[PDB]
Amino acid sequence: APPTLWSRVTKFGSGWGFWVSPTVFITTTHVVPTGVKEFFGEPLSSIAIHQAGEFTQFRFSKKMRPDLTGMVLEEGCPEGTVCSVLIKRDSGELLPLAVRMGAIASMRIQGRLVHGQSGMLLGTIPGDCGAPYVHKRGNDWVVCGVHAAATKSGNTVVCAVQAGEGETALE
Amino acid sequence: APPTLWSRVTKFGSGWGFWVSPTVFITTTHVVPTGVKEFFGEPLSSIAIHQAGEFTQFRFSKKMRPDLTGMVLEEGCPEGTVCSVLIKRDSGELLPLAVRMGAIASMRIQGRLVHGQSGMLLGTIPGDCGAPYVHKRGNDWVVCGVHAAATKSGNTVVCAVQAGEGETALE
Ligand SMILES: [Cl-]
Ligand SMILES: [Cl-]
Ligand SMILES: [Mg+2]
Ligand SMILES: [Mg+2]
Repeated sequence: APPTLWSRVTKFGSGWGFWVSPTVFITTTHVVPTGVKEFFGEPLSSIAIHQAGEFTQFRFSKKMRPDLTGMVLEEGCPEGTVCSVLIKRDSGELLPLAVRMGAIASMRIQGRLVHGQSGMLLGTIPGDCGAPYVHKRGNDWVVCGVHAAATKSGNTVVCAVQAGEGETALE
Repeated sequence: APPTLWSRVTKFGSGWGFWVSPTVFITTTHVVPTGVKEFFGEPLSSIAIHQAGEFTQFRFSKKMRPDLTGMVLEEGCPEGTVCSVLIKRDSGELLPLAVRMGAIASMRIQGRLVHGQSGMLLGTIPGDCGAPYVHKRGNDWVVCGVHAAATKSGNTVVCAVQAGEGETALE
């Protein structure tokens, strides 16, 4: 993952977010700060907030990261796809974790129903929630989810994915 | 998978079941015939029926398959384990399907909450529900689930697993 791709990973609330484009920001729902009246200096009313389960997407009415190109955001990825979780730590440390993705489905995790995709790490911490799952397609990168959960032990993680009905996912 | 292992796969209700031992039979809950007053000629009262979600286990008070040895039944298997789904078709055809197992979790599938493990086929049909997921450990085979679901397209399947709390599963 190149420097510019990492610059998209942003500290947000109790976790992190990812700039898909100059105006689009995605993150995990449970890290989004409520009680606030604005995000990155933009009033809530000037933002289109779409939240589906643990997947949250913000569309600002103003270019927040005009330096970035738009990049492709898909709903999860095919079974077996080896992604990379672009985890940033508060210290600044980068911890890219390779993971082979599994099935997409709605899973009951810690009481809440999470629509995402699990995967097997090839460790994560609570504060990592929001980190983007990415993978390379040709010479460009694609983001397909945001870190939403991990098992206590073992090597299982889950990235929440955007809403969407498909035949490849467990409905 | 040897002949004796396949002889454990038994037609049951709208699907199939698996003889773990002379007295233990496991199958998928939604294939179990209700309204009946007995199973394999044994009155319901003489059977200990344990059903947890889509996982059902029968313990008969009498040896039904005294020809079989007991074999190991575990709750799912480690991420990445390549299992084999011992699918039998009504015609008699054997269709062993290789699948690399994924995460264990409670998934909302077709309205119902299924506690199982998904996997990627390396196709199944409704009537296959109940087929055992098995894998070889040393010189012996181990069963760790029963077919409970499959995606419309793609290569995703799910085997229901017995109840049990663990740190490697998404709780
Ligand atoms: Cl950066
Ligand atoms: Cl047989
Ligand atoms: Mg997986
Ligand atoms: Mg899988």
